[PDB]
Amino acid sequence: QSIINPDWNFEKMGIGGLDKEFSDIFRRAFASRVFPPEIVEQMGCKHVKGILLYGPPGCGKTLLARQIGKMLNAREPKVVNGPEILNKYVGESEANIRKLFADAEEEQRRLGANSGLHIIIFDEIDAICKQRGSMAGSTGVHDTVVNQLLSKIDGVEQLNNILVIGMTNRPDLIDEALLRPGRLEVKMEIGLPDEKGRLQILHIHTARMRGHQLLSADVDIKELAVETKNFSGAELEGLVRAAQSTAMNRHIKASTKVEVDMEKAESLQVTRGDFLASLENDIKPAFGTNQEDYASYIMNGIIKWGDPVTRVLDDGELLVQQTKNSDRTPLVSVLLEGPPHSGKTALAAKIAEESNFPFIKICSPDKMIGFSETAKCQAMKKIFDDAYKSQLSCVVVDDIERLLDYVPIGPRFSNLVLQALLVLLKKAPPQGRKLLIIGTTSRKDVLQEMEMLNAFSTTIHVPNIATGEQLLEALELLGNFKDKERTTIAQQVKGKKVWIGIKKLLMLIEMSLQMDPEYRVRKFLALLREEGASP
Amino acid sequence: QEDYASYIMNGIIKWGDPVTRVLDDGELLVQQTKNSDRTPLVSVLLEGPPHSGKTALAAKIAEESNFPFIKICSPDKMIGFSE
Amino acid sequence: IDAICKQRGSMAGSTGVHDTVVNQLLSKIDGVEQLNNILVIGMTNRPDLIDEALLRPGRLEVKMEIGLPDEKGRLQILHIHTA
Ligand SMILES: Nc1ncnc2c1ncn2[C@@H]1O[C@H](COP(=O)(O)OP(=O)(O)OP(=O)(O)O)[C@@H](O)[C@H]1O
Ligand SMILES: Nc1ncnc2c1ncn2[C@@H]1O[C@H](COP(=O)(O)OP(=O)(O)OP(=O)(O)O)[C@@H](O)[C@H]1O
Ligand SMILES: Nc1ncnc2c1ncn2[C@@H]1O[C@H](COP(=O)(O)OP(=O)(O)OP(=O)(O)O)[C@@H](O)[C@H]1O
Repeated sequence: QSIINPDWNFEKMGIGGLDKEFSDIFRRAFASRVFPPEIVEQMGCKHVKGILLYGPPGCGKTLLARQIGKMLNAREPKVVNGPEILNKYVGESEANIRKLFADAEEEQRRLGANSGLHIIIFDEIDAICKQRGSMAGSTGVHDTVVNQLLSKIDGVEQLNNILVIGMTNRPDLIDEALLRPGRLEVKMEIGLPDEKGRLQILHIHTARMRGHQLLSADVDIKELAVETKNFSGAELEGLVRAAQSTAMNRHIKASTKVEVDMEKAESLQVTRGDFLASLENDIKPAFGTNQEDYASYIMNGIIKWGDPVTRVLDDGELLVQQTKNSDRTPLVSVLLEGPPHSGKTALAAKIAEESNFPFIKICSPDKMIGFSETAKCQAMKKIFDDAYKSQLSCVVVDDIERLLDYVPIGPRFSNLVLQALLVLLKKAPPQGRKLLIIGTTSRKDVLQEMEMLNAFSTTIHVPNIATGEQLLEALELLGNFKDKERTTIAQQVKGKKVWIGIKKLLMLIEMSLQMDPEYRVRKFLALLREEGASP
Repeated sequence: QEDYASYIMNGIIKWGDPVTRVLDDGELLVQQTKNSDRTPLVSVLLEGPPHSGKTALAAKIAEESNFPFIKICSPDKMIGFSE
Repeated sequence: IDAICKQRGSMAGSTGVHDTVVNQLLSKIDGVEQLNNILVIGMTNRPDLIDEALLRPGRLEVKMEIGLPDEKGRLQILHIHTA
């Protein structure tokens, strides 16, 4: 009797974007159980009896496990859902574990080489397979169970009709001894799909629904696939479900009571509008970008009041192009510096947005109020680790000076964060990927003295307003003072020089605007004069 | 109103122009924060020689704000607290 | 053997049976009575955690340390498996 079911077919499986992993798993697990036993005996080998999987949440682990379990024409697979074998009475946990393998042992001793096949699923293997303490005083809560499992999987007796599978999210906590090639040999990683993977996933989760004419011709599947970038597997299904629900909700109503129409429900259709709506406000990707942060950092937009803003943007674009289409330098960093209130964070955010990378994350101290240095180091480590799971990335560090906890008195600061950032600004990403880091600051000399400028590859300068003409141009662009007052103000500022940042100009304008209609110009001039220059 | 009754122990007496000047500059900031849209956050710092009566004027300005939420954070409710 | 045999006076969390087990094994392996047809073999990954009283001469004398082979060993290992 063949191991595989007579009618099994790959297309019925319903899996997309994991062809290579499935092929390798098949090759390493089942290839030896397909040809007649004579050749297998001649080669004198033993079948593998272990598998493992891991990855980030929502990638299709349980689905693959269940599919592989169903793919075999044998007994019904057992199941264990995390700590479901623990017990309070002494020694019962080990007896429970042993009970699982009794059937396989009996089968082997009875029928020998023609025995059947059995499967098991230690789902959440991490729950009861933590590393042994290996030290007196650190007795583990679950140690006898681990020892019993290790003994049974490969002990004084041999078995060749078993197969174990595991799934977890922390592959670095499993006991070391349980990962040698004799017990758990084949282990694979499940990652985020690619464009073709997303297309396949959307196609599989739509084929059926197209059977009964439930799709208008306005749905361009290729456009929908290309639009959604770096989406986990589950989120595509979530989007489709939400779109279907919102499309169906229009025919139904309720409010005071509940009722349903019967003359319109037979012409149900789903169009691209509902899809768009939901895509916008329904599913919030986890490894992507959203306009909320940009709206929070670009609150007042960007205005081209002179030449430097264009040069800065061009330099940013050049750096982005270099990192994107280069291979000898997979790590380039740029440091933005300038006087206070010069408006430097907004330019960084604009560059990051316009870069058009799949993944963008902003690490700012706003979310770390009152933390201890250990928490800050952990957060930075987590963010940088997360940034290592994409073919293109970009990270922005905001207000470095406030991150180091600097204070001129003493001076004082936190050394651990500085050491972590210094080590973390030279760690090349995993081979075959790219990265880009953009920083900001308001005190260049301090960093130059702490021996930090040898870690950054370049540097840009963001100046202030330098001449009355640029101030007048900015005022006109904002559109607050009209021509009549513009002439009077210009007649004054034109014959001198100014030194102010745009943010301070906005605040000054706002403060001035609160006075009487015909007293605004005088107070504005007085405030501008009192501001001073202080070169 | 208990907090205001506590931090203002003897009311306010106008002994000269500076009191009027301060109370008139406070309302300007209040109106700016209430009517503006390009600046949702505004801050002001009061300073003067010791024993000049700053807290009283601050409390009076806050009360005259007429805002629907006024909480005063003082250092006398955390005696013995750690950082 | 490490699972059952540990240093006496450590695992005291409702230890209904563990120290009694180890004491009984100590007594049985070599007590007032003597035998001449018993042979005890033990495999462990943590040599330094076993009880010293079980390491005395007459109970467990032979102690061998299995290590990684060398080039010659690798040669023999790969020759045996492919014959
Ligand atoms: N390639 C895929 N094609 C279709 N559906 C997929 C795919 N990958 C994952 N899924 C979806 O995964 C869902 C089941 O959740 P899943 O088992 O993937 O979560 P998980 O990764 O196991 O999460 P956890 O981290 O908690 O273990 C199903 O709805 C299934 O449609
Ligand atoms: N053309 C422009 N260039 C720069 N900033 C602009 C421009 N137009 C408007 N702005 C405003 O300038 C503000 C400057 O940003 P932000 O408030 O972070 O100040 P900053 O001076 O960069 O920071 P810091 O106070 O840390 O020195 C941005 O919020 C943006 O709204
Ligand atoms: N017009 C006034 N302006 C200010 N304070 C006044 C006025 N009239 C009376 N006072 C009294 O001033 C006192 C000031 O008390 P408070 O402890 O707040 O002083 P302070 O000088 O602001 O504080 P500190 O002692 O911390 O320097 C109030 O108790 C109030 O009784």
